[PDB]
Amino acid sequence: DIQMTQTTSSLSASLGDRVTITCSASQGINNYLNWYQQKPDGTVKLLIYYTSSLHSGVPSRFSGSGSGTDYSLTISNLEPEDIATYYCQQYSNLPYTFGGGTKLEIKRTVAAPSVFIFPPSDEQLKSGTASVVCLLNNFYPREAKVQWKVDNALQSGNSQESVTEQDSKDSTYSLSSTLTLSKADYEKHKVYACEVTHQGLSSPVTKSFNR
Amino acid sequence: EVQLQQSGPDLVKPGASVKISCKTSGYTFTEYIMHWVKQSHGKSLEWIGGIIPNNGGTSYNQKFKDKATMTVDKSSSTGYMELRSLTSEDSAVYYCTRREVYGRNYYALDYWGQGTLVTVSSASTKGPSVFPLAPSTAALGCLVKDYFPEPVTVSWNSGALTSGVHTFPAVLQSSGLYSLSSVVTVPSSSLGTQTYICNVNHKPSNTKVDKKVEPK
Amino acid sequence: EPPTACREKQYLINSQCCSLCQPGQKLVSDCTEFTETECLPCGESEFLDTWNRETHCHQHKYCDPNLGLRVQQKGTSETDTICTCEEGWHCTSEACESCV
Repeated sequence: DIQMTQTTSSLSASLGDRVTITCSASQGINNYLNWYQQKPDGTVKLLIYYTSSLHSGVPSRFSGSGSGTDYSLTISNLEPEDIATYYCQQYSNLPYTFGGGTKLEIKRTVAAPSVFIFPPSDEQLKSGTASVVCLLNNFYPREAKVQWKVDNALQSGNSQESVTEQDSKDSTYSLSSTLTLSKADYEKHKVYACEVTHQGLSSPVTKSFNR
Repeated sequence: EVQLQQSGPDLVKPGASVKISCKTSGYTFTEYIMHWVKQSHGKSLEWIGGIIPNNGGTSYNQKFKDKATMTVDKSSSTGYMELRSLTSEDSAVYYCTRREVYGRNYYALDYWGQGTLVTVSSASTKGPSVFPLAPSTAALGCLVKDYFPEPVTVSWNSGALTSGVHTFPAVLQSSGLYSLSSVVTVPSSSLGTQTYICNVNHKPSNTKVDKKVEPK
Repeated sequence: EPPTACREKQYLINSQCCSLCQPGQKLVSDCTEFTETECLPCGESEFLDTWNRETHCHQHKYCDPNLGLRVQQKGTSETDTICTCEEGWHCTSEACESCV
């Protein structure tokens, strides 16, 4: 089976830079190679077929070189919506095989999060549970620290976070931390608090509420 | 346009089979080979195989000879694939795509399905509960809790609200089930003039829900 | 609509279209509905100068000591060897086999 190696799992670059993604084959494939683009939502589009030919919609920015065993996808003038995973595939010999993938992200300016805090719905409490969710909206880079504080005391793994994929317009992330507690304990305590630390705040930010 | 419309998501027990369905249009079904591709969560694309409509002829990656069976129904312009003898190695997204057979496109797989998520599990399905995330420039959302399996689709105002939206990835809770929030930023003033409703479908439990979100 | 006529760097067999082999390459096996045209390198001392569906590469021309000749330019897979005479002898034409 021809093993296709995309040697770089991921990489990030500033808008308007050129990026080159590499694909080598365990043996020669006489240019018999396509390139695919999987956006974050999982939709797969063809980009380039037979080493270097653009498919229907694809911008001039995109181009494929290569020969023999070593091939390149090249995006010159990077745009915010180029974020995807790029995959190369060979058709020289069966089975058809694909590269590991190369995930391309945007390097962008620091950007500080809007923060928000959400008390549990009356309705959810009725059912025995209290979810408190705190939102960090539209920030960069992805690394953010969130600490939950119940009447001023710091939580141990009784909360989980989820993070979005990079925005294809503003090249930012957003993140939700969710504190989940039995209705019981939520009645016990009064001050509920979200403390965000992030590379674009000089001092940590907190949001709070009462019940 | 050309489109390939795969079947919605399937939850199926170990040992069982499942058949998923690519349904083509905007193009002549017989002039292109139907190919099937697997993607386990956070991994590469794997080729399963291809089928030619007129021969009913087939090539199968050996990795899948005992898993996979491709067939075609030339009349409805629809391909099937059927995974058998299911284990959890098989929980994944399965994509269909096409190769023009005469050779106009070389060996370009040029238009792809949206994927069908097969989840393979002992466990019963279970629909989400859905709870407003109330506001007092202004953030609001709605929380989709305790469902199985993936996935869930969340729109706002039946598709009309999209600018501003985020819908986070699901996380597993210690409970065994998935949960996920979906927020949106709107401008402070519109609270009062605009109705905000998150519409939450969860295909595998026939669960839909349209929760309004009023302020506190 | 099996295509009538194929594309520039591809030929037609039966109902289907196939890439040609590259210069420096010979046809081994035609394209399938899954794989593409199987080609091969020309090797040491043969050449083929063209996008081709040919089964053998052509032989590098013989630059012949005993007809007044030597190797002007070494051939290679795309090219062919080029022949030119030894000194006071000028070649009988461009293609250069005879010499006074």
